[PDB]
Amino acid sequence: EWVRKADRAAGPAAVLAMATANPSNFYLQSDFPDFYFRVTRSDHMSDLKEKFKRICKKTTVRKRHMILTEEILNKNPAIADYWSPSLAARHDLALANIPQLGKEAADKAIKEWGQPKSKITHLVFCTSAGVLMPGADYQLTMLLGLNPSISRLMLHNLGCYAGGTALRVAKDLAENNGGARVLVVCSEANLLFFRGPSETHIDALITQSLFADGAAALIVGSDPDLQTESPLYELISASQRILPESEDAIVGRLTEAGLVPYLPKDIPKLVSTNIRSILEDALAPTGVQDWNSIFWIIHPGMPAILDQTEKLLQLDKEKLKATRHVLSEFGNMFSATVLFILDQLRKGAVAEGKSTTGEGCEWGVLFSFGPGFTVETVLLRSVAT
Amino acid sequence: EWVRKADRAAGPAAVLAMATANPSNFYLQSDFPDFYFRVTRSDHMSDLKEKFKRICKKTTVRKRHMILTEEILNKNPAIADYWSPSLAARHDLALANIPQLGKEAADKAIKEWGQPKSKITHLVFCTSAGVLMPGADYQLTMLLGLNPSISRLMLHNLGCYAGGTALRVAKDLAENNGGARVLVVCSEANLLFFRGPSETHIDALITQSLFADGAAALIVGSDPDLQTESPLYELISASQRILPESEDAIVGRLTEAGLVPYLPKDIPKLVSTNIRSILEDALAPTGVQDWNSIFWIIHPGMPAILDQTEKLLQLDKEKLKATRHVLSEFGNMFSATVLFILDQLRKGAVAEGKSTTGEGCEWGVLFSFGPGFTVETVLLRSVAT
Repeated sequence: EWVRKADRAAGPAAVLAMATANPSNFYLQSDFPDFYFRVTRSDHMSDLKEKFKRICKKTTVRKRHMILTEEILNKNPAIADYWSPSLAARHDLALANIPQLGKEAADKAIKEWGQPKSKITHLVFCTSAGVLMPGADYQLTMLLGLNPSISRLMLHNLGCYAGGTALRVAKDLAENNGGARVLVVCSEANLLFFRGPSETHIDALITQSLFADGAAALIVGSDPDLQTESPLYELISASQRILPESEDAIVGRLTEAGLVPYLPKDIPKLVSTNIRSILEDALAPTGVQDWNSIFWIIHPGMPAILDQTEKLLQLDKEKLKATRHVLSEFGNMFSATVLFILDQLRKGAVAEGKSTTGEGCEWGVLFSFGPGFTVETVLLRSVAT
Repeated sequence: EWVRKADRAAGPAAVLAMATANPSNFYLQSDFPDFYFRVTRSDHMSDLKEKFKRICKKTTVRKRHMILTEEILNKNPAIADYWSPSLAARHDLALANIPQLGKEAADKAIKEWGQPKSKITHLVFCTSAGVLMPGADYQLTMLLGLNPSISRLMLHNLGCYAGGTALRVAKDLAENNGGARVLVVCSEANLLFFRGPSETHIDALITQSLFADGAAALIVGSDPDLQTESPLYELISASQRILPESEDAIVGRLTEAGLVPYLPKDIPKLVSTNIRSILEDALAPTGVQDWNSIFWIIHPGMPAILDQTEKLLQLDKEKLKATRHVLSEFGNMFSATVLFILDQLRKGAVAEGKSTTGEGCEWGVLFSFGPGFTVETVLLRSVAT
């Protein structure tokens, strides 16, 4: 069967531009334990400091960018406390930083896109760094001077899987509206999760070794004008799933002291048990049987999950090179991380001179996860270079 | 031009079922000032009590349903304080009430729909009553036993306009996915806004006279099976807009004591200045020139806006009957209110025996507003009864 266009778009949603941004301030992971235990004014609990240095090394993280400097923490000592009333102070930092960080990435993505920002018709904006009313989707619309009649979707506090959510949402917006151009911005920071240490709570300590700050911006649209627009990826399918027997695996309670995490269940084992059937469900319409003929983007929120997935599917240990690079160079930037990885993978494909934006492969899978236990899966199709 | 279906849907998104729910506990507005100033243990500030009784009368509200009973407030005295650390306690109440309230409305809407809940493929869930990780979208999916692979969109703290946002989102989900059935649930409560009085802050006092609790649930899908499904409305267009010169008109800061509002600009004057051009922009593809030949749903967050819009467009004073009924009987239930009004309008059209679900008219406009200053506009088309 066939129907007229009317107002809808013909082809699948395509990623037409991507860019990233980070706060200028960064910390090297080798220096972080000394800095962390100093500024949280917690040098005495030396056994925990030794635990943190062991934890920090096995993250395989090299540096992380952070809004929170020593001076800012000194002007907001409640943030450095393990648990003190500090939500308003964190949200004042989110208001001064999160939309601005999203604008730095968006400006670069619009620069690569090359079209007037007046053609942007939708904005999807995700952050777990601060609940603002009006949201950072509004603040960005004002800072960027986007059209006042843009269709916005503000996604607060979905957690680490919201990178895939943002693509899943943009896919339906672009494909159902002719001429629609969707600005996608995940702007993330540890502003709600940062806190001092306590031997009573080690879940919080592990999160202090990984979470970092950064923004990723994308332009998504269907039916590209192939003269002025150059697609990088095609969004072919996008799905969400709650894993069986995963109740309360990842829980973040928003309190007077910010976001406090809770992680009872063994997350690597949940992913390992379910990863294969999810992936071959996503690959079902492609005709791919060898898992090494596709490109890969896995949310590196737990580095062990990269290792066990690599060995379980017997991946070529260069398949996750882009994923491990972003992890090492930036840490876990919440929902932005998998879009950082999509960008690094694109740049490395161009750099090393492969035939496709997907490192020489045609098909690729993007896989992120978070509270639920929730998995977002996106099937991507590369573009010849 | 024409394209094949593939996986997309043919026709416009239609509302196929709606239902509402409220907490059992309610307060009559005539009794509220005495109850409010007693339980906030603020009887001494008698001048403010007289202000509150004047404010409460001109709301035209008769009763409001509230999770917060006298006993619950007594077990959480920080909530009754004007400004005390109480976010965790409010969020514990949201976890015990908001998904459950959404399930009461959803069950009724699924009952009217008549199809197996296994055919629900998407869930859109809006609330400003509590930021939960995982969200109330997840909790509802578990309580309802919906498919683990449902595509969810959790919308936290958009404010009062999220009723139109939820329809705008559901429209693209239903129209771009063949066979998709979208459960839409706005479950709202004053859990983050309730607090005691302070003569220093009268914006907070006015909000205490209007905000109330309730949930609305809808089934939205394109291409109805006209044997087993009966459309109630068609979602023809859905747009969002930031009003000019409205910076910081409605602001809600999420603090250690919950949500505190701030309302400097004159909201009735912003709406009055812009209402007509927005409405005739929405009506542009219909061919309607007389504003009394369409049915009406206006978010009654400020009752004065109903009066000034009525007189500005010289409406028949029965056009807003459904809108004023929900206001009087339930108060301002945040994003759920305009869906309550859509339901009341449908029921009254059937009751009084009109020819269309839109009170005998063909076209109708749904109009809600919130932080931005943001306006959501939905063009609806009724169905013969």
